[PDB]
Amino acid sequence: SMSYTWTGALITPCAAEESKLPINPLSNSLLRHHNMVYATTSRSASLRQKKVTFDRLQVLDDHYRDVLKEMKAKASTVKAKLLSIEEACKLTPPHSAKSKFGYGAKDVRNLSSRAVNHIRSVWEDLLEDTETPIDTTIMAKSEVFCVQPGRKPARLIVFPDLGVRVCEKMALYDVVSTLPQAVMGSSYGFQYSPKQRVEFLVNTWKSKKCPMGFSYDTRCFDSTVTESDIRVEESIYQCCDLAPEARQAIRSLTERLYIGGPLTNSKGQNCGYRRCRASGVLTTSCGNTLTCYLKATAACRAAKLQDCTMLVNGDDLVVICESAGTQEDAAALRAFTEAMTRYSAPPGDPPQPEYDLELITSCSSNVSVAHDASGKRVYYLTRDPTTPLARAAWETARHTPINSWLGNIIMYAPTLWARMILMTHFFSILLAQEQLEKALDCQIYGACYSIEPLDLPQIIERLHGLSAFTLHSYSPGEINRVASCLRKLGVPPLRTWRHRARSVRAKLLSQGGRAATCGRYLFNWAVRTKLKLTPIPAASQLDLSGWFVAGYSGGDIYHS
Ligand SMILES: NC(=O)c1cccc(Oc2ccc3c(c2)c(=O)ncn3Cc2c(F)cc(F)cc2F)c1C(F)(F)F
Ligand SMILES: [Mg+2]
Repeated sequence: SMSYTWTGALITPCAAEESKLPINPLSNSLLRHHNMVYATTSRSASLRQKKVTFDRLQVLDDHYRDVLKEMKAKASTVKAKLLSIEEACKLTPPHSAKSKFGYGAKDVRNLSSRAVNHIRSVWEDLLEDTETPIDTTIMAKSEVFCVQPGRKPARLIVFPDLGVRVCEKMALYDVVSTLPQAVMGSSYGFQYSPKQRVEFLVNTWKSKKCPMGFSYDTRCFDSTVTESDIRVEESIYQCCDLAPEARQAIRSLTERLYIGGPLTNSKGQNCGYRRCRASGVLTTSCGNTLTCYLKATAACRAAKLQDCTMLVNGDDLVVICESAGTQEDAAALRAFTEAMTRYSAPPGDPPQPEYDLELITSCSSNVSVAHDASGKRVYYLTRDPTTPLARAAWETARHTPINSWLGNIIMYAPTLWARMILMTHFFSILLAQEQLEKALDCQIYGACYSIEPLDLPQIIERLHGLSAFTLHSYSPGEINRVASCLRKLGVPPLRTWRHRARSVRAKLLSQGGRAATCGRYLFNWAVRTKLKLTPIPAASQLDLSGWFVAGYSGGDIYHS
């Protein structure tokens, strides 16, 4: 069927949309070519709609069914708990979109009588009505990027009302938080911190006689998800031990929301119908991961690829297997794509066989290689720094809800660019404004987390280890990329940052306390007479468990 059907009503913005990087003194410090940075707006919605709208072709086979059963079998071991209204309410981000029924996230988190009362009726309605399509809002997503030799048309997010969202959590939070791992095991990507992901990719790579890997980019995965895919996804959830009300809720949510439903713009106009995966629901991440995993695993058997290890993060897929030879691999890969195309997962860019782990891009990142104080090779996760930097500038010139830069510093603490540029730039600003103590919100695998800048040293050592503060001698490949990026964006070169870091480090050291700790560990690369960095006491006191359990992008989740 058609992924989408449009009435003609436009995807409207519910507020003024900013698309250009303002000429700000502070942003200008980080990057000079401000005209290269842009934010997508609803003005590009039609370009997207045309890209995501098409008929889906899907032919299933024996391999798909075999793998599906294997998956359900693991699923049968899961026992999911039905969250309470209070629990699910406590998971709602403070900035979440208000309900059109007289309340907002604030009232939800405060267990406001009005909110709760409405959440109850919505739930009661899910238990009674198994058919009525639940309404959803469609908005153009506002994201920041750098221009390219044109521009990316805004992505379209689709999400139901606040009430329904709390209800999703009640019935499915525990499930989407535990089922993926139980089913895919080591292959489930959101369970790993950046360090563990590299570990897994490196060990997996070395477990092959002669490794061959490739990333598989599905063309607009969300609109390639069929009603069949979503029901198959429910059949997997249905294998869990569920409370009676949770089973019905899931059965209803599937038919009324997850498989499709009416689309409404910000003005209340009927935009069209959706027959594919909505981006703004709680099951989006789990569902896509399961679907991507299922199709890929069946495609591997069908394609004759040997000993295929999957690492799946939602629609993002990486595959590592036993090479069978250059020509045999090219053939096998093409066969893999045909199987995937039949499973309704056509490729965007044709996949290419890789024989060098550092050449595979998954989750926009890749495994590189540097050295620690001792001088031994240390693997770590990195990526092209264009977008992170572009967004850093943006978030520097404008008050933005989520600070992707803070999230990038954490996820990419050991990289050349995050340490040399992100930490320097931001700490410098925070110190100049005396905000080193204000906690900031950021995201990790979709979930919102409140973090204090001064705590970064602990978090980094904990997530990455001490080597993140001593890495050096990066690969020529990683260096070239950072170099080109800076050249392209008009970002000051190494020397400029070192001088700035040397200044910040000193200023932080003079403040003592946690700030001094920031200056000693974060900026140890700036000095000649380096300090002897030892494990930070409070690092062992840290509990970053809930940080890397599952993916929640689009799920509207907040881990307090
Ligand atoms: N084009 C440039 O501006 C430019 C010019 C010369 C070199 C260069 O790469 C660099 C810069 C510093 C480097 C290395 C490579 C390295 O391999 N090994 C060590 N240091 C010191 C260093 C470090 F260990 C970590 C850190 F967090 C900042 C640092 F300073 C660059 C760049 F953009 F970083 F890629
Ligand atoms: Mg974990």
